[PDB]
Order: sequence, then C-alpha cells, then structure tokens
Amino acid sequence: SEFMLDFDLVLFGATGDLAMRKLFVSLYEIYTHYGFKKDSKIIASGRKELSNEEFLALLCEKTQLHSREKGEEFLAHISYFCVRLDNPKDFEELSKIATKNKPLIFYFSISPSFFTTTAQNLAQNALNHANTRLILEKPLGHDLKTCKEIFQSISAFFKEEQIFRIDHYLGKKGVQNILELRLNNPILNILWDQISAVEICVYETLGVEERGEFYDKIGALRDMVQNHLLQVLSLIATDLPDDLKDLRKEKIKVLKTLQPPKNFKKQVIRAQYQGYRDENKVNKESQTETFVAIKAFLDTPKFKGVPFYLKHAKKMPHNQASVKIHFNAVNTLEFFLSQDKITLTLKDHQNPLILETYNKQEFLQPYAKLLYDAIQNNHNNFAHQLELEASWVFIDTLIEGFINNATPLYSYESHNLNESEFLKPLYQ
Amino acid sequence: SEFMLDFDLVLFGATGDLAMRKLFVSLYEIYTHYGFKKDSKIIASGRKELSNEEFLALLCEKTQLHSREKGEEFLAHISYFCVRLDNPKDFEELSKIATKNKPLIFYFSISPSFFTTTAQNLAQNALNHANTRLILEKPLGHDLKTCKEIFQSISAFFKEEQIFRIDHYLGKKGVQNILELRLNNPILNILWDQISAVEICVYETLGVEERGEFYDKIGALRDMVQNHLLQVLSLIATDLPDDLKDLRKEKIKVLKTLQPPKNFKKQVIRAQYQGYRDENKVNKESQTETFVAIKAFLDTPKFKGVPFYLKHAKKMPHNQASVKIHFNAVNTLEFFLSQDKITLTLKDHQNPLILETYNKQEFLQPYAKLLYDAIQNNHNNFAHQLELEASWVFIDTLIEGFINNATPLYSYESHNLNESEFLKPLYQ
Amino acid sequence: SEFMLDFDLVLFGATGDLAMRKLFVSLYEIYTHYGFKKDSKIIASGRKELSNEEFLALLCEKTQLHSREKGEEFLAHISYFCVRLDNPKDFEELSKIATKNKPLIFYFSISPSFFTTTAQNLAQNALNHANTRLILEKPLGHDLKTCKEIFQSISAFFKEEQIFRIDHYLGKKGVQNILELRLNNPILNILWDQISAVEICVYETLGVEERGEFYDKIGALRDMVQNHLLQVLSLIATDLPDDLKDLRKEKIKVLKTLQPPKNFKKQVIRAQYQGYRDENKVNKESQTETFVAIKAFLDTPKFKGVPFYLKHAKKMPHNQASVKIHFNAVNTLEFFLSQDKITLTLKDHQNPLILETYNKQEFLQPYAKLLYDAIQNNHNNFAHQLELEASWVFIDTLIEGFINNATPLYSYESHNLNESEFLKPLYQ
Amino acid sequence: SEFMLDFDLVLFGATGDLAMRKLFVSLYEIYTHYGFKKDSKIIASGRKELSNEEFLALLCEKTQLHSREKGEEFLAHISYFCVRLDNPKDFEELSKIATKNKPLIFYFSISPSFFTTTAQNLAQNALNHANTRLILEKPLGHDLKTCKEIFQSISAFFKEEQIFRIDHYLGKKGVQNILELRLNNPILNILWDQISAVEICVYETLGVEERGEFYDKIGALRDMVQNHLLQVLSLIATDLPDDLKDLRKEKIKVLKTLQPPKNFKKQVIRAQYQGYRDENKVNKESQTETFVAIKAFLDTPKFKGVPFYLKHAKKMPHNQASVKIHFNAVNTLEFFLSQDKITLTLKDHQNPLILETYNKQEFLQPYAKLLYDAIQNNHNNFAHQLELEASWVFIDTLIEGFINNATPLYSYESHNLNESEFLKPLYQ
Repeated sequence: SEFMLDFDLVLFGATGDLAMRKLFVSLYEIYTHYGFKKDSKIIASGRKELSNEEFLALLCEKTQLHSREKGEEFLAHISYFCVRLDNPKDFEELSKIATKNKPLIFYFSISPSFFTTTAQNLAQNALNHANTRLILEKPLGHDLKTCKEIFQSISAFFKEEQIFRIDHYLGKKGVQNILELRLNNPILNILWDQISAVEICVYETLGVEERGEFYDKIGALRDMVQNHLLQVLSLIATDLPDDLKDLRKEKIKVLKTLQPPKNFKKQVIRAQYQGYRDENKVNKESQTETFVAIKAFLDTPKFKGVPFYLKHAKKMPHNQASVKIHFNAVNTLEFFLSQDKITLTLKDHQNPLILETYNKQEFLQPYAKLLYDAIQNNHNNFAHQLELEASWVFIDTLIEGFINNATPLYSYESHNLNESEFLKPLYQ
Repeated sequence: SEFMLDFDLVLFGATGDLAMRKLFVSLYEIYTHYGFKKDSKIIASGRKELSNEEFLALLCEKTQLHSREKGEEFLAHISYFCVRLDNPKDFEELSKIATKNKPLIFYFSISPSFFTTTAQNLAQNALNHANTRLILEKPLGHDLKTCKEIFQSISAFFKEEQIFRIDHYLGKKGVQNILELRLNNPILNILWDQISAVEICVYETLGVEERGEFYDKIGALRDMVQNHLLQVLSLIATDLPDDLKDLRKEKIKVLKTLQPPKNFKKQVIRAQYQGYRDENKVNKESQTETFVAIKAFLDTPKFKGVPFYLKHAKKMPHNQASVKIHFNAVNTLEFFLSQDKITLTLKDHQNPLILETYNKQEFLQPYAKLLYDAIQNNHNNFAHQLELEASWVFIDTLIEGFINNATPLYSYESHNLNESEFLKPLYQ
Repeated sequence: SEFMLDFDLVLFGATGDLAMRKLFVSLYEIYTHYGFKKDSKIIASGRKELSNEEFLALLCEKTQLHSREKGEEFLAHISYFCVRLDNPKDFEELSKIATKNKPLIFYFSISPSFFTTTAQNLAQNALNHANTRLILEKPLGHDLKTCKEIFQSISAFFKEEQIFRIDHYLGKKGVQNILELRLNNPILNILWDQISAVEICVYETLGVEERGEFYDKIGALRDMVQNHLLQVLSLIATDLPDDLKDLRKEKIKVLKTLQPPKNFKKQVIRAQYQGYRDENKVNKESQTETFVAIKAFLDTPKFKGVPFYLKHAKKMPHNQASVKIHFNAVNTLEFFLSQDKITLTLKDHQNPLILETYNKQEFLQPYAKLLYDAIQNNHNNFAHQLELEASWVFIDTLIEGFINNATPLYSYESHNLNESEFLKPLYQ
Repeated sequence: SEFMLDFDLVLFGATGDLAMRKLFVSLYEIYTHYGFKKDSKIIASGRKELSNEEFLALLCEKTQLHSREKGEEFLAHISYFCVRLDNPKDFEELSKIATKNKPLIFYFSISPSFFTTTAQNLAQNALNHANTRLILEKPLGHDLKTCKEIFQSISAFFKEEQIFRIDHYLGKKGVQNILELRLNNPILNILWDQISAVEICVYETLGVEERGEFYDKIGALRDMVQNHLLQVLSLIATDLPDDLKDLRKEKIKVLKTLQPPKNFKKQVIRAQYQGYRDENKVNKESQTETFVAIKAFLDTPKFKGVPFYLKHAKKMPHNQASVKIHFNAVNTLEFFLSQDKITLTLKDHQNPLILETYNKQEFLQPYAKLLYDAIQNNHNNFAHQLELEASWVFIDTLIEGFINNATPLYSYESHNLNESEFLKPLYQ
C-alpha cells in the first residue's frame, strides 16, 4: 500500500544460495524502508522438514540478520512451511493458510525445470486466484522450446498480470544509467552512430560451490549471457523510443537482429575451471562451461560490423561488471553495473585520462527494488516473453555449437587466468 | 535374432569414462551393423538426476554420434533414468520400467564395491527372472576374498547363465590371434619349447583423469594386470587341449603355476607419476601405483626359468600394447594388441628383417562384439570365475608386498620417463 | 653530487629475478632523475659467459628499457662481466678493471650462502680499499649463528662504513608513514596505549619464480618475516626516543621482547602450495613452507597481551600488503605498504565510515631510493646488524619448531586458498 | 672424375664430435662407392699432437672402421699432422705435405673464431691456390652484420668459388626429391602456380641435451629456421632455371622477396619447454625459445598471398620432418625429409586417400653426398653468401620482434604439446 505493506510471500527454495545471499536481506531492506503490516507473512519453504525455530537459526547463521537494527522485529515475520513440490497434498495443506484477502506472492527461487510442476500444484489446490502472483527466475528454461513450454503451461492457470519474469540487472542503477544518458545527452546521440566496439563483461571471483546440481545443467552462457548481458545489450543498441512504453517493442527489434556466428572459432571461446568437476554433485565428465566470451554482431545499419563482446565467468582473478562502449580505440564510455559509476577515457599526448562521476549506494539493492515493484503490481522493470525468446534464438545457436564441439572447452586455474592473452583470437 | 535385436539394456555408470569412450559407440556400431527393433531400449543410468535431453546433450558432446550416418535414429533409442545405488527405493522406481518380455541386461560400468549391493537391490525387486542378464566389469573385487564373496552373493539369486564377467581384451583381434595361431600352426607348437622370454606391455599416455576416486582404491596392478595381462599370459602359456571344451580347465592350470617372487626388490618395480596425489579425490598421502613392472615365472616344465615381464602404466611417453615372444636373441614374434598386426624378426648376414601382416580393424570394436554376444546369450568370449580367482592369488601376493613397502614407490615426470633406463635392474 | 653521479656498480646477481624486475629499472629511474657522469659504469655480472650484446638482448627483452624515454643512452652505461663461484682468475680479472678513482659498489643480488666467500674473494684481490662498498641482501644468513658469522667474516676485510644491509621495505613510502606519523601526531601517542591487535600481512600471487634452489633453503618465514615484517613490527612498537639517534637502540629493545610461542600449534600455522615440490630444484619431499601466520606477543608493558599477527605467503589469490592497528573492534588505522594510503575506520549509528588519504607514487621506487642513498654513502635507511640478530632469536625459535613438526605443514591450492577459514583457529 | 678420386683433404678439428659421428664414416662410404686413388690423402689435424698409430686407434675405437667390410684399405689413407692454429710455421710444414696440382680440401670443423686466423696461415704459406677448397660448417654468424664480417675476413684469402658452406639438409634425399620432382614432372609445373599453402616442419622429441651452453645463445629460430627450413623454402619457391648453374642465383632471388611480418601477433608463435631453464648451463632467466612457428610470405607473383608455415621445435610429442605443399584445402603433396617418401592426398566422397611411394634405402648419407659434391667442385648443394644474407635479413626482423616482446614466450610441457590447438592463431 506504498508503505506499511500488506502481503504474504512464500519463498520456494528458501534454503538455497540466492535466498540467503540477496533475497531475505532484500526483504529486510524493504521492511526497514517501507514497513510491514503486522500480519504480513514471509513463509520460507524447502524440501527438508525444519521447525520455525530451526529455520530461523539457519537464516541467522547464514545472513547476520539478527544483528541488524530491526533484526528481531523482522525475523518475527518469518515462518517455515515444508513443501516437496511433487505431491499436491503439501499444497492442499498450504492452501488452508494462504490468504485470499491480500496479494499472495510465490517466489520460484528454484531451477526452471520445477516451474510448471509447481505452478500446476498451485492451481490444482486453488492457489491461483486473482490475488496470487508468481515471480519466476531469469533463465526460464534452457532453450527456446522449454521457454515457450513453461510460458504456455503456466498461462493456463495464471493471467499475465500474475506472472513476473525477474531479471535483477534491470534493477541495477548502473544498467538504468545507460538509457538515461542516451536519452538526455545530445552528444551521445551523435556518438552512438560511430561506435566501434562494445564490451559487456561480468567476471566473478566466486565459483559455484555445490550449487552444481543446478549450475551443471545451465552453465555460464545460459546463467548470465542469455538473460542479464543480452538485456544490457538491447538497452545499448535500441533505437530511442518516442514513447517509453514502446521501448519493449524496440528492444525485441534489436534482439532479433542478432546474428549467429559466421566462424565459431573466431567468435566463441568457452572454458571450465580446474576443480569444477570435483565440486559436489557435478558429473565428473561434465562439459559445462564456467567461462564464456562471444564476439556477436547485429544486422542493423547503425551497428553494421560493430562487435559486441559478451564475457562472463566465475573463479576469475578479479570481480568486474562493466559496459565499455568504445569509440575509436582510445575513447571509451564505461558504465559500471555494480556501482553507480560512469567513466570517459581520453588520451593526452602521453597517458590516459579518466573522467569520473561516482555516488554511494541507494541502499535498496536491485532485488529489493524489484520485490517492492512486485508487491505493487508494477511490471515495467521485469523481463518480457518475446525478449527472452529472441535471446534464446541466439543462445541456442551458440549451444548447438558447443554440442558439435565447434570450439574446445578450455581449462583455467581458479583466480589465475590471463584474460587478455586467452582472448586474443577474439580481438584479432 | 541376428538382426533386428530385441532387448532392453540398463547401463549403470552411463556418465562414466568407459561409458563415454567405448560403450555407447559400441552400441551404435551394433545398431548400424545389425539393426534394433524400434522399441528396444537403452536406458542410461547414473546417480545424478538429469533429463533425457540433458544426458543426450552430454553424450553427443563427448562422442559426436549425432553427426554419424544413422546417429539420430540411434539416439532415439536412448533415455536416462536416475538410480542412486545407495538408495533401495530408486530400485523400486526402476523395475516399474523393467521389461518382462525381452532380454534385459544390466551393465555394471561401476566399481566392484557396488556389485553385490546392486545385485541384491535387483533381486530384492524381482529383477532377477530368467530374461535378466548381468554384465560385471573387469575388476571383480580387489582381492580373492571379495571376488569369492561377490560371486557367492550374486549366485544366490542369479544363475550362471545370467552373469557375464566381461574382460574386453578377450574381444580384441590381437589377443584372439595368440590362441588361434597357437592352435592352427604346428610351427609354434615346436618353437614354444625354446621360448627365452615373454614381454606383455600396456603403456598409455593418458592418466587417471577424473576417475581418481575409483583408481586410488585399485591402482595399476588390479586395473589392468590382474585381468587383461594375466588373461593374455594364460593364452600364451596354456597347454593346448586335445578337446577344446577343456580350454577353460587348462587356463586355470597354468595360472596356478604362477610363482610368488623369490626376491621382491629384484622382481617388482612400482611407481607413481608426479601430480597424481593432487588429482581430484586422490589422497595426497597415496601409495597407489600408476606404474608397475613385474618379472614373473611359471612353475611348469615347458616354461621353467622363462621370465614373463608384465608391464603396465599411465602417463607414459607413448601408447604401446604388445606381446613380444622372444625365442632367442635375434628372433622374436610380436602380437600387437590394439592392431591386427603380427611380426616375426629374423636376421640375414648384414641386416635385420621384420615379416609383417597388417589388416585393418573390423567395424566392430571389442566391446561391440562382446555386447552383441551378450544380447545373444553367448558366453564363450567372457571371463570365467576360477581364472579370476587364480589371478587374484598371484596379484594378492604382489599387493601385500606393496603394503609392506617391500619395494619403493618411485616417482616419474608425466610423459617423460625413460623406460629402458628405469627398468635395467629388472631385465638383468 | 646530487646530480651527475660519478660511480661504478658491480651487480652480481645480474641475471637473476630481482635484478630483472626491480634493480636495473631502479638504476634507470636514478639515471633519468639525476643523470650519470658519462663514464659511470654499471657492470652486470653472472656465472655464465655472455657477451655485452647477449646480456643487452636479455635485459631489454625482460625490461623493455630500450623503448623507454632515455633508454638507449642509459643502456650505453651497461656491460657484462662474467665472474664464477669462487674462481680466483675471474676475481683477478674483475680487479684489473675496477676504478680506483670513484665509489665502487658491489651489489650482492645473490644468495646469502655466497656472501662471505664473495667478500673474501673481493678483499683477496685488493678490492676492499676505501672507495669500495658492499650492498648485502635482506636474508642475512639463515639463523643467528650464520648471521653473526657472515658479519664477522666480512668485517675482517671491510670496515663497517663499507657495509650496507639492504631491506627494501625501509624505502617504501607506506612503511615510512608509520614512524613519521607516530613521531608527528600526539593523538597516536595516546591511542597506542589502547591497541587491541596488530596485523602485518604480505600476500603475493607469485610463487618461487624459478628460484627454488634458494627458496628451498630459506622458506617464507625467513624470506620475508625475518626482515621485512619484523622491521615493520619494530617501527610500530618503537618507544619513541627524545633523540632520534637512539632510535636504533629502542628498535632493538622491542625486538628483544618478542616472546616465543606459548603453544606452537595455536600460535603458528605453516603451509606449502601444491606443486611446490615439483618446481625446479626443489626437494620432492620438501618441508619448506610457502605460507606462514604467527600470533606473537611482546613482553613489554605497553603491549601486554596484545597479539601481533604476522602473515606472509605466496601463490595467494590477491596481492596484499598492509598494517592494521586495531584500537577496538570498530576503530582501525590501516597503513598500506605499497601505496601511500592511510585509512581510519569509524562508526556511525548503523554503518561504517572510512577516512582516507591517497597520494600517487613517487617516481623513485624503494630500490632506486636506496641505491641512490648507497651512491651517496648514506646508511640511515639501511638495516642494522643487531636489529637482524634480535629478529633471528625469535625466528630461530620458530624454525626449531618447524624442524620438530611442532605444527603440521598443511597444503593449499595455488591462488585458491580461503584465508579467513584457514586462520580462524589462529584468531580465537 | 666420377670415380677414382684424386684428392687431399686436411680435416681440421678431426677429434671433434662431428668428425667422429658423421665425417669419417661418410668418407668411408664415398671410398667404397667411388674409390680413392692410392695417393689420395686424408690428413686428420688438430692442435694436439699424436702419432699416426695413436690417432688411428682413437678413430677405430669410436667408430669401428677397422671392423668394417673394407676397413684397413680405407684406414691406410689416413694420417695425422699436428697444426697449432696460431703458429704459421706448422702451416709451412703442411705445405710440404700438400700435392701442388690436385684438389686440396680443408674441412673447418673448428670454432668460427679461428677461421680467419687459419685462413691467413693458409694464404701465408701458399696453401690457398685455385686447387684449394674450404668447407665451412653451418654456424657462420648470428645476424647479418656478423655474417658479413666473417665473409669479408675470410674472403681476403679464398674466393667465393673456393668456399663450400655446408647445410646438411641439402644432402638429405627427401630434400633433393623436391627439386628432382619439380624438374621432371610437367603436372607440377602447372600445379605449382596454384599452391594455397606450404608447411615446412621439423619436430624433435629430444631437447638440448648437454649442449645447453651453446643453445641458449642461438635458440630454435637461428638453430634450424635461419638455415635448414629457409633453404627448403627456397627450393620450393625458386623459379626453375634453364641451366642448373644458375640455381643458386634463383634461390637468392626468391629469398630476397621474403616479407617481414605485417602483424607479429598473428604471424609468429614462440615458446620454451618446461624444464629448459633447468638444463645444465642454461640461464636461470632465459628467454631463448625451443619452439617457433612463423607464417611467412613472399612478394613474388607466383606466390602472392600464399602462407609458408615454418615450424620447428624440441621436446615435442612426435618426431616429424616434412614439407606439406597444399594445393587446395584437400589435396596435398608431402615430401618426407628423413625417409624418401612422397605422398599425394586426394579425397573421395567419405574418406581421404593417400597415394604413397616408399623406397626405404640408403642413397648415401647426407655428409657423404655433400663431401662427394665438394670433391667434384659442385656448388649447387652448398649455401651462397647472399642466400645467407637474405635469410638473415628476415630472421633478424623476427629477432628484433622477440626482443620487443612483440609476441609472448609461451611455455609447454615436454612431450605433451597439442600442436593443432596451440597454433590455431596462425591458421585462423
């Protein structure tokens, strides 16, 4: 209700990595910045049986929420309901406690292969009435077919206004900066027609660590490039809309111009870090990549011949998350995505000059802002079906190449790759 | 019959190395050379949950069968079913899919420590009726006791006709040549009485490679010498029987004449390559040998005083697989084991001469031939229990020697050992 | 003589790693910032025979000095002169070309075991006249006995004013900041009485750098902790004297209060990275540590019960070099040692505050500053004998512990250690 | 004439490795295949002093020539004469030994620093008449400047036509096959105008092997590419002359069209094997390459745009020595350099077809063929000064690139390189 919010959210996958890194803390941030109604409920759910007292202990061990300013009072809103996602009787028991009077949100912090099943088990137990909302994760499948299937199956029990395809990069301030600057600075309007190269790059120092049951079925390309980095690409390459409400249209337009590789070896490099196969619950014969670099091209006049380097990887030497928009081999406009930072690189007669603007954090982390949008029934900053489908067209090309071993699955030592040496083929 | 085969095969260990290097391709070869009935099923199994499409993607990347002539219609016969071998309820789910009307073969491409358990969980669910066949991998246990126990335990619910002890060297044309030539060439009957030394050698350039968990409990000696090299030795040294139905007997006989070392330090050399202890799932304080060489003797008159050099190792400089029968110092008959090649070395006044016969491989690789035999219920080219038991007597002697550090565990640089310099003490 | 310095320098470890990473470039920095007299000579020396052209090729490839602003003119001052281990004719030839007219500096960029011998062969050829200076490396021996021995043996033919014990941390601006701030800010005089813990930490991503022969006789503790980190500790704890000329005295004083461990296993953690034993010229069963962490205490009243954590290691995930002075659990003063950066951590209602200074690096790196000081015959920023000896008392205790396996030699994967988890026992 | 050979040969450095490994046995082969006149003399010489009887014993011990078929009849032609290369009076004494009108050949199997000296003492004692010939070993400089210096210095006593610069690949039967086939097969005259790529490759499994002191000053590029591989290239690319005495001319011509790299990163790959720096007497920080691959071009119309891949390296997985002349992407004519084997690769619908000739034989050993050519005053199979100079132009360019680190010095594991992946940059 803008503030003092009245709602229930049942969080599927509440014991997982995402829930414990970003989601409960995002809920605490929303609680401290807007307040919860006394009866707003956050019902954590998992496959193992825990008591409220045991799950609260797990949460406090993993997140340090108990030591935060309003810690005890937040954790008073949290309960645990064991749900096994396969037997509708767990969902029958869940339906006697699900409210029918306030927005009731189901968060699918689970692998996309469980989406339809879960959605079905919701509608089979009268949990899909108008007051119900679904928040589904970013990949939404592992190729175009399953994306369309999940959409088709879930639209049989839920209306559009009930489905939220979350891609938390659309809530990062760094990403929003791209379009704001493009819209409000004529100088960029002129320079965007002369871009010579784009670099969208997200490197992490972390690895997977037992999240492998699910990572090994997805891999870096689908984990981040299919959704986050391609969303960013569409924001960089879109024609500027007359009506911001037609933005969706233009984004799809540009994503449809994505070309499949003309020469796989010259345009695609993949790798897997040493020790990935020893992480728990990865097949010891796994071919899943923890590293991708792609030289992509768009068939639009404004970008004919302009390479878009898409790079993402884990167990890298340094954390990095950036968009480098290159004009002319010395001048580059950089938008940092994990910080509100913008940089322009200029060259003097001797060395480079970096111009910078920086600001501190909003304190509303991207997920929190989006979860707030969801509690308000605001769809503007969520991913749209046709965007995801065009993304999948391109990504499916690249995956087909991986299966044909069209470029080798290289190896690299954790925290010790030399990225520039490793990717020279792409930049030649 | 010969063509159009009717059968279901459940392949335990379908994500393992053997499954992906030789087995599925062997099934493809059978498929293209003989045909399957449309509803004959190849059910790959492993312990992680995968989908049919995800397992097929893994298989198609590691083997490229999709790109073969009838690849897609072959893959149409393959699906994946998760069975965790530690969970007996997974075996209840299995056998809801087990056929009762056609030959149903369970392939244990798994470590021998799982044999008994699995067999019991099969017999525990009425999966041991007459139409069922068991294929048990080359290491039958890790000593005589466990070999006997595995056999005794499985015989309780499975008849002899239902258990197949696979040793794929028995399907190699090079290995078959030894016994064929000995049986059909009197010249060898006479030259066998003047053999001066035998050399059985299997060197690989590859290493354990993600099989460390299994390898570290087994080691080179049991991985290859207990079964392959000793089968070959028995084929060289067996008295040729008057009636061939007795060949089995004679093989056992010669294996029983294997002598324990009279002086361990002078008759056994063991070693481990640099980097082995750092492999995934290997003990850093491991004493497991990746290299073994043995000077063995037989207590039978025809070979009194004749050294049999048994050599096997990984991460060697070149691949090699041979049997050298030295008759004297200038005349030597070599059977190649991975080629249909035989050579005889003679001397003229000035130069050395090599008489050679080379024929190219058959379309069917050894595992394909033996799997075809299994689908036909043909046991002739499979290993027999008592052969394995005698082999274990000899090998157990050597292993106990390894436990007492009776000869040191040397080190060698991967791919850089100097085999002749390293083994000069052995040949003197 | 601030400018256009007249000097000859013989650099003994001239083909080694230190010479090629930091020293020749340091001489170039001095050359561009002060100028050389035309006849000032830099005589690189090593044990292998090279021509001037061949050494110039090696140096220019490893350093790219020729492409620098004044590169070719600087290189014109450089020649190569072969001098072999304890070779009387090479030292005779060396003294046949040595000037008697300007300061002649011998730089021992070699291993300490070769210092006394070299010094003897220097004095044995009348190369110990007044115009001669010896610059000795950081490790002055490998224990107190050998430190005293090298000093005694060299002091027989060289006067003290000819001996320069170089410890290049004393030329780091970050290191100097500690003592300058302590002397010029009473606020720190007051806060030093309530210190709760000190943390001196130097982590490198690099490893032995093909210097195994030397490293395997020394190990991390003596390589860096005996000299650099203990100098830093002495600078942190120095009772600030009324007269600065007593500073040396006071430094010795605190170093002598270092207590040997109360419990070796609880106060000392050592480790060695995987693959170290496979490095060139390292013992395959070596016990040499590439990682140390020590919880030390001083038996001085101002620091009763205050832990000094000394940590140093190679093949780590990130480079780090800092001193954290913790006054309480929320207030920490951090001196960065490789950046002129100082930090003070304060607390707000909920959040943390960081006060910071940063200044860009000086154009002279520490070895350039110290070499310049040496050409000026200025000893003030060089290490003193008794400081090193007091350090050796403590270090020898710890080495004695290492030999008796008083704490286990753990293993860690290069670049992939988790430092906080690994050392939690140490901080309890 | 062709047969009974009338000559005197003074073999300088006759006690060296080349003399005892390949020269005396080659002289015996020439003796048995063509015969010596009874008064033809083989005068072994060196600075040391010996009697005929003692040197003959030495030769025999090392070579077993006395136990060869016609051994003593050959040994009777051999005597020792002591010559101290710095003493002209010894050269007067040899003048009395040389017959004055027959061919007198001096073999300079000595270090190049003595050449000039010796040449002088030959002209100083009237040992440089027209009937005199000089045979100079391959190493004659490490760049263009030193090449010219040696030439000018020696040319003041012998004319160009008196000098035979040995490049022992020109005596390899496989190498001669190139020009024989090109001269005697019109079909190649047509196909040579349509070559699409050439590959000259020499890989060895051995390393530097005790010769490290010298190798580290030369490196793979100068050791083999500057002389052997570029001579082979010239034989491939020369226009065929009407008169063969113009062959050298044409060879020079084509070599002068060698282009320096347009893009160093794309055209040059260099590397050094792990353990090289640890070979005895190799620099601890050496940048010398043990592996090179160069994509070179000629600015001549018949080969405009055609890449010549020149590859040579040590400690490789397999020995190889070949010329692959690619006519299109499917058809390739291969000359083996150490076998007398020629291959033509064709394609049928499914597989490749290899047409072979293999005449395992022994035309003459390379140094025997070249020594015979020298005694016959035939220069076509010896290098000409300008061939060397053009070669050095190109090679010196590449060396300058190495010094500027224009492409990195990669590392590789001995006997375990994956050559096709490693060189993807060159062929992409």
